[PDB]
Amino acid sequence: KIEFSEFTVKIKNKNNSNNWADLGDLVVRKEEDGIETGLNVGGYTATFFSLEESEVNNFIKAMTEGGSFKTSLYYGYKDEQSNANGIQNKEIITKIEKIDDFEYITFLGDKIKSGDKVVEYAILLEDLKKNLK
Repeated sequence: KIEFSEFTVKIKNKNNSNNWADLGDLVVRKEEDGIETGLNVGGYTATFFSLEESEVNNFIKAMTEGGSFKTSLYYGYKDEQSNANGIQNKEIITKIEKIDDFEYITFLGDKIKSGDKVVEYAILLEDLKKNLK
């Protein structure tokens, strides 16, 4: 069923001016149990979030159609509260958006070390489509 191993995708994110700015690479990878994502930005390298097996299919769906999946441990980018120590069992919820009549999966992150100011991220739908499918 599950055809892939490690791949890498660009990931944008709304900037403090609320404007999708190119952020870095999202290294996606498959491990015996679940999935581990990692964020590289030319630098910063770290685990982004990760996932257990039972949420793998919900991930593949969410990351190509839009749904939601449950991370076993989310860290996010350095802005985010969660970056310090992470949180377990975080539900990511994705939907699709056009950026330039070019579709993007687009999901939220974590409160910013602000009161809501939750960060949003976007990856080009096609890229996830072509590795997750």
